[PDB]
Parts: sequence; C-alpha cells; structure tokens
Amino acid sequence: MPLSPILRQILQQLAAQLQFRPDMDVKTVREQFEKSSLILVKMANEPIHRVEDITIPGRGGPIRARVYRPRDGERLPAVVYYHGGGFVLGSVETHDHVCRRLANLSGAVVVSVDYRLAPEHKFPAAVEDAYDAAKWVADNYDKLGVDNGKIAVAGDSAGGNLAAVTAIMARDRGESFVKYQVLIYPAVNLTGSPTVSRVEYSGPEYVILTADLMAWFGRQYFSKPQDALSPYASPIFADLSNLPPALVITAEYDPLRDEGELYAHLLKTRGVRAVAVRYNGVIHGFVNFYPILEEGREAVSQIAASIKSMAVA
Amino acid sequence: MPLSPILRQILQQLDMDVKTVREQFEKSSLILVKMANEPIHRVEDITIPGRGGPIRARVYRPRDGERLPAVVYYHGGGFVLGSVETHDHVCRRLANLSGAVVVSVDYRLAPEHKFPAAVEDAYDAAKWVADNYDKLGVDNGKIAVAGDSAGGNLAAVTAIMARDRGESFVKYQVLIYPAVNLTGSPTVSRVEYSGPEYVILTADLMAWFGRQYFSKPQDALSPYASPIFADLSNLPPALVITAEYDPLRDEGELYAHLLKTRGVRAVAVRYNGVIHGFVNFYPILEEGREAVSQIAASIKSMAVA
Amino acid sequence: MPLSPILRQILQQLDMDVKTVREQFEKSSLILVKMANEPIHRVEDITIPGRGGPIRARVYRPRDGERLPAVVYYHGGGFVLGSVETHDHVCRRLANLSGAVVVSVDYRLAPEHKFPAAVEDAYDAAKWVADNYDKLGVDNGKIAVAGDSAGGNLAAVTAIMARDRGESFVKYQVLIYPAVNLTGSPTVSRVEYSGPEYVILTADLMAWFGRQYFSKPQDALSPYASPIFADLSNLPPALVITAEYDPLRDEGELYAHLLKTRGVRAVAVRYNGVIHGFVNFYPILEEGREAVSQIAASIKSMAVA
Amino acid sequence: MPLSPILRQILQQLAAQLQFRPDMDVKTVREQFEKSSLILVKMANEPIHRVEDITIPGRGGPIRARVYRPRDGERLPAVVYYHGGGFVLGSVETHDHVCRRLANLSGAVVVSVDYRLAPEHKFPAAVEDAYDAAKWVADNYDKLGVDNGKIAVAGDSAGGNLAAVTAIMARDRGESFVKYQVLIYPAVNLTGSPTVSRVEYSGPEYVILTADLMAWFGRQYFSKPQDALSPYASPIFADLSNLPPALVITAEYDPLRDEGELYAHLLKTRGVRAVAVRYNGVIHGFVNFYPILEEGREAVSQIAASIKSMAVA
Repeated sequence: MPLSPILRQILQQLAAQLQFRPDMDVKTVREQFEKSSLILVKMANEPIHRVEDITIPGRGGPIRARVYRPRDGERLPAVVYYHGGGFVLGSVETHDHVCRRLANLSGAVVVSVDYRLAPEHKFPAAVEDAYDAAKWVADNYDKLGVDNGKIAVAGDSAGGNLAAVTAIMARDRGESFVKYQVLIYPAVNLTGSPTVSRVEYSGPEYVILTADLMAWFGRQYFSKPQDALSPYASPIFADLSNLPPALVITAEYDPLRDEGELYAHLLKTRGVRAVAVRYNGVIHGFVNFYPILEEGREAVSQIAASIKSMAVA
Repeated sequence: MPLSPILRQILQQLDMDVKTVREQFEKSSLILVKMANEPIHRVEDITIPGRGGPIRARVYRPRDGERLPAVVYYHGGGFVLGSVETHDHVCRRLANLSGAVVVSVDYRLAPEHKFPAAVEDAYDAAKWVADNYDKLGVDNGKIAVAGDSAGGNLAAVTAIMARDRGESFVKYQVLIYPAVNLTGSPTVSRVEYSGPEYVILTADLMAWFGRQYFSKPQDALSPYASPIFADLSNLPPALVITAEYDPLRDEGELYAHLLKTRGVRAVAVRYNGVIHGFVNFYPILEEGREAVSQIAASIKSMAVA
Repeated sequence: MPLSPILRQILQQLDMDVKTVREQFEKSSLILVKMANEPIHRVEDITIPGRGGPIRARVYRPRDGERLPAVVYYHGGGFVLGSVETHDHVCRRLANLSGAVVVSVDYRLAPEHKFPAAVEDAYDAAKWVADNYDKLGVDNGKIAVAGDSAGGNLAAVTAIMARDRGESFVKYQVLIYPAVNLTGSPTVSRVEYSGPEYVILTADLMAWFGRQYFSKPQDALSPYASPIFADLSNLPPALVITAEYDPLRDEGELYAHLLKTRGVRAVAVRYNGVIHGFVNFYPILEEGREAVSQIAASIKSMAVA
Repeated sequence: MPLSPILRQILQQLAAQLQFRPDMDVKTVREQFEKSSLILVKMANEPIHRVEDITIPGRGGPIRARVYRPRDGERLPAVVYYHGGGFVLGSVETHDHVCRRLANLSGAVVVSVDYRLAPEHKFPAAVEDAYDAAKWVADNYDKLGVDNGKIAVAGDSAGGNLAAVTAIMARDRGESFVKYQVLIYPAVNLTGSPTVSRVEYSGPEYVILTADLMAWFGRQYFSKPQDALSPYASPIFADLSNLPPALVITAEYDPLRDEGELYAHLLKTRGVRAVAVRYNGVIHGFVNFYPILEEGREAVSQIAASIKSMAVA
C-alpha cells in the first residue's frame, strides 16, 4: 500500500522539526528523542495496575528496569522488553506507553530494561546488560511473581536486535529460560552490506531512520567497524539452530524490512518456528505512534496475543 | 520470505463434477480439522430463517455469560465449496481465543444458488444474529463479521449491505485474504501466483468458480459482487490479512488502502512465506497459528477502531 | 533503485484551462528539445488525408536511400497535450540511431476531438505511410509503430486495428510506458506512484485526462480504448519499456505477458530509478539516453521478432 | 511478469538433466556446462567476418583470447568480454555465439578472454588476467586494428564481476583505457550477506543458479572465505568514484538481481553515469538462450547498441 494518509502529515510535521545532521552531539539528539517520544506517551495515557522501578546487578554495574504488572497473581507470564533508539537513544520512559499496553493486553508482567547506551558504552555493553537482565528475571521469578517457565523476550528496532541476541546468548549457554521472541522491526545486519529496502527507504524524506542517522548510530555503537561481524552484533550471521519460536513484525517502508524478513526465513531453514508479518503503509517505528495510527494499535494487539498464547510455538 | 519449507513439501504431495470437487475438498479439510483436535465449551446447530429459506448456522460458545461479543463467520471455498464442517477447527479456536460467540453461516452454494444468493444469506444470517442477541447470549453492540477468501468477500459485502440500509450492527470486519474484485481486470499478483505450481488457487479454478457463481459475466460489476468498486465511506473498521504468494494479495492490500481514503480505519498485514488459504493449515503451519491469534485478539479489543 | 539523484532535484524544482496546460507543457518540452540540440539530415512537414480531415505529420529522414525502414511515432501528452514539436528531439535521435524514417503524427487532441478521434488518425496516418512507401522512400515491409504514454496506447491500438482488418503492414511495436487500461480498475502501481510528490502523472491529472478523452465513462471498456482487454493473438512482436516509479508500470508489464500467452513474441524491460515520461529527459538523464538507444536498435534489427 | 511460458519448459527439461550436487567433482560440472552451452551455440549458428585466437602474456602465464572482428577497418571500437561460469566453469567456447552477435550488432571487435579458472587458480587469479588482457588490448591497439580510445569491458555473471573489477583496477591505477562497462547480471557481493532476491530465486526449482551451486562456486573461488571482503572480489564495497559509464542488465528471477540494481544505484551516488534495466519474466543467464528466448535477443541488441554509441555516457 501507499504511505498511510495520516502518516504523511506526521512526517510532514517532522520535516521542519529540527532535523538531524551527522555532526550533532549525542546529548541533543537524545534530548529531542526523549521529548518527542514523551508527546506520544502522554497522548496514549495508558493505565497500569502496578508499576515500579528496580535495580538489576549487571556485569557492567547496576541496571535499571521498570516492572509493569497488569494484574494480581504469583506465577504470571513475563516479557523482558528492550527499547529502540539505535543503541544510542531512548529509555524505559520513551517506550512506557507500549509496555503498559503490552502488559494489559497480554496479561504478562513486562520488565523494560534500561540497558547501557553508546557511545559511552560501546558494543557489547548493551548486549551484556540485555542477557544479564533477562537471566535475572528467570533467576528471580519468585520475587517478581512470575513463572520462570514462561518468559519471552521482545524489543523494537535496536531493541529487536537485543532480544534476538539475548535468545542466541541463552541458546549458546545451553539455557531454557527464553521460551519465545518477538522482534519488532529488528536490525539484524549491522554491517554495510546493502539490501534493497535499506537504500530504498532511508532517504531524508522518510525522516525516522535515514541513511545519515543509520551511519551515525553505527559510529556510536562500535569501537571499530569490524566489530559488526560479531554474531552478537549481526545475529543474521549467527548459528540459528534451536532458537525459540519467533514473531517478526516488519514495516513496508522501512530500511530494515528486507533483513527482518530474511531473519525469519533463515530461522525456518534451521528448523525454528518463525513467522514474519509485514504491516503495509507504514514506516519504521510505527508501533510507538499507535495512539494516532491504527497499524500501531493492531501491532500491539497482535504482539500481546502472540505472547499470551505463544501462538507460533 | 520464500515459500516456507513445510508448505513446499505439502504442495509437492498435492469439467469436473461440482459434487466431486466438494467431496474432495471436504475430505481434505477434515484431515486438518481432526489434526486440530480443538475443544469447545458449548456448540450447537441452528436454523436461521432467510429469504431463500432455512439457513443452517453453527453456534460456537467458548464460555458462560450473557452479552458476549459476537463474530458472524463465513467459510471459504470459492462460493461453490466448503461448509461449517470444513472450517470447524478455525471457528472453535477463534471462539476460544477471542472469548466471543462465533456463528458460522452455511450460506447457499453456487452453481445451484448463484449470485446474489450467498450474499442475501450472509446478510440475513448476520442481522438475525443482531436481532436475537438475547437468545444467543451475545451483546448486540459487539458484533463483528469475518471470513476467508470467498468468505472474506461476503463479510465485506455484508458490511456494505448493512451500511446501505442505514444499519449499524456491523462494528468490525476481519477480511482474511478476501476476493474483492471478481471481474477479470488483472492485477500483478493475480497473474504471478495463479500458475499450476500453486495448486490451491490456480487461474483455471478461479475462472471455474467465476463461471459457477455468476449467471452472466456482467454481474461481477455489482458492488455486492466486487466490493472494491463500492462506495467505501462510513464502513466499519477493518483488518485485512493477506498472504505473500496469493493471487488476491494486491486487491486485498488495495481494499485496505481504499478504505483509508474514504476515512475508515483499516490495516493490511501480509503474512510472508505462505499461500492463499493458509489459515486452515494452522495445525502444521505456525503462520496459521499466528493468524488465528491475531484475528481473535483484533476482534476482542477491536484494535483497529 | 531509488529515484536517481538528478531526478529528485528536477522534481523538487517543479479546473485549469486546457489551452493553458498545453502552453505550459509545450514551454517545458521545448527546453529539453533545445538542450538536445539534435541534427537531422532531412526533415519536412506533410499533410496526411485522414477521416477527420488533414492530419499533420513530420517526416524525419536520417540518410539517403530508397526503401529505408519506417517508424510511425505517436507523441505522449495524455491524449490532450503535446505535439510533433514537444517530441522533436526524441524523433530526430530515433531516426539517427535506427537509420529509419520516422513519421511523427500530430493526432487530434481531446477534449475537442474525443475518443475515438486520435485512434482513427493514428491508424489512418500509419496506413498512409504504408500506402506511400514510394513517395516517402521507405520499404513497405519494414514499418514499425512506436509511442510514449498515451502514444504507446495509440501504437498498440493501431496494431490491433490493422490486425482487425486483416492488414499486415505493422511489423513491430515499441510501447514506451503505454496506457493499456483506461478504466478505473486499480493496479498496485497506479496507486503507489500517483501521489502529488510525483508531479508528472498524479491521480488528479490521470482522472482529468480521462474526463477530457472520453464522452462517457463506459467508452474506456472499448478494446480501442483499453487494449489490454482486446484479443491479442496474431499481433506484431512487441518491446514494452516501463519505468520503475510509474503508475502505468504494472499494466505495461502485464500487457507484455498477455501478448506472450497468445503466442506473440514480446519483451518487457523496466528502467530503474526513473519516472513516467523519462525518455524526453534524455539530455540530462542517462536512462533517457539508454532507452532511445535500445528502442532505436530494437527497431533496426527487429530484435524481439 | 511471471516466468516466460517457454522458459518453464526449458527449466522443466533441465529438471531431469543430471542435476548438480555439492559433492560433484569440478571436471564433471565443467564438462556438462560445456556440452549444454555448445547446444545453444550451435543453435545460434552465428556468422562472423573474421575470427582468430591469440595469446596474451599475463602475470600468471599465457592467456588465451578470441578476437571477433565483424568488419574491416583499422581503428574500430573494442569490447573486452569475460564469460560467466561462477569463476569455475565456461570458456570462450561456451559464449562464442553471444560474442559473435555482439560484434556484428555493435560493429566492435570483441576480445573474449579465457581467464584462469578456480579451484586450480584461486582468487585473484582471474581478476589479474582480466585486467592484464584489457590493458594488453589497449597497449596493442595497432596490431588489433582497434582504437585505443574506444575500449569497453563487458561480461555476464561471474564475468560481469570481472568487468566491474577491471574498471576499478584501471581507476585505481589512474588509467583512462576503460571508457564504458556493461555488466550483464553481475555478481558484486561475494560475501554471505543476504539480499531478498538471493534467497527468493535460488531454490532447486530455478536450476540455473541455486543456493547449493552458489556456495560451491564460492568454495572453489576463494582460498579462505574472508578473501570475499576484498573490493576486487566484492566490488559493491569498493570506492566507486570516477568509474566509467555503466549499463547493468538484471533479470527478474535472478538471485543476483538485488545486488546488480544496488550496484547501479551506488555508482550514481558517487557521480558515475549508470543505468540499471530489469528484464522481466526471465532467469539468470537468460542472454545465452537468445536463440529460443526473445528477451535474450532484445538484451544482445540493447547491449550492442549501448556500446556502439556509449549511450549512458
């Protein structure tokens, strides 16, 4: 489909909304991302039964997480959620609405992880935090009132990468705790090898994820560009056998579309149960716009339901 | 994606009498229904009085309660084949996951009952669900319509028919790879995924359904035949599921977009790696299982609205 | 490809009176024609007698000799705009590279002369080239037809018209991003590349051309209006050029394939990174220069045949 | 478009035509390729005014080339042509028909190069030969009766790779002799980074270039897999500035489609004049089937004409 009518206007408004340029400093981009994000969060105005912030001891130091509990009960399913933002931007705050809605619709406790950001903390800082936090959720199921046997990982964009890699790390360690993975338009190839979608939808006219911003993200994340060949950076090059069932959500007008769909297919070739759906008429990051985009609401509903019944399994 | 590996395997394994093709489709469908092995809390067959006589329906009740949400479901089969039986697993599972009463409508089949036979029954069945909320133990303000392939067409047209009479009982429409253009105006996808190598929906079978369904070629120009040419304003919110390797993909995706252009909230999602009719294969296809989960949940929260 | 960089730059730079839009198109076209700065060995304007009166044509002779190959060329402009002047550079260059005499036909424009006006002239002009080989110094066994956009439509329909009368003077047809379906039956590409951001062929301009061209909506069902619905058997070999970012892409590619299905040799090639009408931009677009080179050469060796 | 009606039959016939498997020895695959190729060559039955075989001294030893002269005259345009075959298969013989027709239609002398094959001669053996032969043509213009100022490179598939890399090598050396490049469905990314087309069209049902055969080619060509990162292996990662005007021909149902179209686009981004055309309804290698495929005839006509007027320039 063409770009949704309402989304043209949304991008039109972000046209003269202080645009990104490669020489901008990280603090300014972070601030703008947070402020813009919080408009959408406040718009959503999601309820939640119970919410609190906790500290998880990571290899790199204390890791903050937000626990969203949508109902009472001592053995609820859990989702460890990783926010997007290019490995450089975002926080539990920027994605607070998505996490509340996810909890409410799935009935699962959502644990949103405030993983360390680049360039202050280069790859593999965030990957370590992401595994450490998910493992801690498994180990501390009792304190949390969750079922240690019903933990899923999930994340959007750079967070989809962290979810995918956490599942790989658990697999590599011979661990059972990741039962399900939902990858929301993940980045799975962090090298400069192109796909058609990466070039097709990354021009300045798409705004949300441009070629300039992608390269800038890549420069912040990596100590040296060859680090991108690591399967913990580019999980599309990993051994994909024995990974947990996967739902991969993609967007039609998204640079990362091709690689997301390729990841789903490659999972299948190694015997993993895996589904790839493409949301038509929308851009990368569309889920965060759900208060004003019907595709965003449909996506949260699908993701929530897929986790609740582990439908792909 | 390419074609999912198990689906290639299945396909590689796989002027006729209308009665003979029905038996074959029936036989094949029931293999999948038995594989599903789905439970249901309560199930019963009823007789909806319709304009062409008694319309058989099957009521799937997943739980107790008055004022449950409702889904009027229309089975696929190209307007000529299929029954409440061929789609029983999908309806049990839909009922169970959505928490809603599903009324599966055994609409009149062509070529015996040609267009607009099935369309009248589709509308009569749905409005009868609307007029009997109390007896059904369903809420008259939470009625959805849903259907697959030729069923998706009836679902969409039932919504159009209700709109046309100023009726507002249709609150939500899930169109599972629907047929919205029944004329021969080709789309890229219609030509691309209709070769013999696809089997389930070939150019020959499509042309054959069309000859069974219509009394004359020109009847496909009707908005009740080809909803994609109808006025789409003031229609209920829509979820349109499409398959990647499906002749009807393009028209399905176009229908969602045309709905948007007339101010209706609507979402088109494409399941990669799969063919038309993949929902019925859910017991051996993860895409099938995800679709039923999405459809159930989208109806439960009316997410697109 | 994405949109080629220079073309984005060009686009970013860029109830009306029919006369006013013509002047604007004319003015814009002539900028490109002067940029081209093309030579021609011999050029002259002639008056072909046609069924609606005198049809102006322009004869471009690239070299000496009797029995040169011939190309009857039809300019674009949505049936309403354009002239032999707006496409002069393309015809000089075509003539020069193919070695063939190009007869550019100044067909009658709508809304003054509505369908089937231009179609009769298109056929009359071509058959007149056929009947006057001697006077033109061209071979009556080496006649091709060619045209861009609305011109591609006339080229294809002229071939259909000749076929319909048992006439065999049309030996080859090059359809440069043709309009083969003039009904509103949407294709994915028609919706995808017709937004205001594309400018050259928007949904509004297409709907406007259609209202100028036809006396009534139903006339677009004619095979002389929408050739993609005509019988395509026994038609001359075809080269179909399409643009990647073009509303008419899908129907263009479908026309080549439908030709194949009726046993006609036909090739569809898609130029990436470019929009409808890109051939006329050849002086600043390498894709334009390649297209003219391909078209000239394909006609010279009748390569698809 | 769908797969051409006649091409289904062609692939149907190649279904039970002794199919490839990864453990086959190189000699057997070479023999089958040659025999199959020569059916098409004999079918074409192309004339040529003058033809002879010569020896070109390369860094690695004598290099055989075939000179196709379509007309008389002492300063004709030239095309140095590189046959396809995965870097492992093929010869001047397998592509003899295409070269004669090219010469005849373009009016250029075609020099078809019998470059060294893998695994006997690993990368960069063939790349060295390909540059050496093109340079020799420039240096020996007088002996050949060609214009040293009007030399083009051209090649199909693995040969498109060699043509692209020869142009890069000349550029890197600050040389002017390559004036034009025609890349016929080239392979420009020899790493295992996927594109959608690479996965979509490489199943056994397409026969001509399957995932199995692509990996086998890759194993023969490279001494070690990391050699594939070299820009002389994967020219899509090279600096593409100041390269000669480019025509890139692609096929709709070809694993290499995406990367070919990406190469054309990337050339443009560095200011190179570059056109990508996609032939619908056909597979990789379709040009060699021109006696029975109208798309093959159209392609040779286009390629010939583009070289004759250097139309993209």
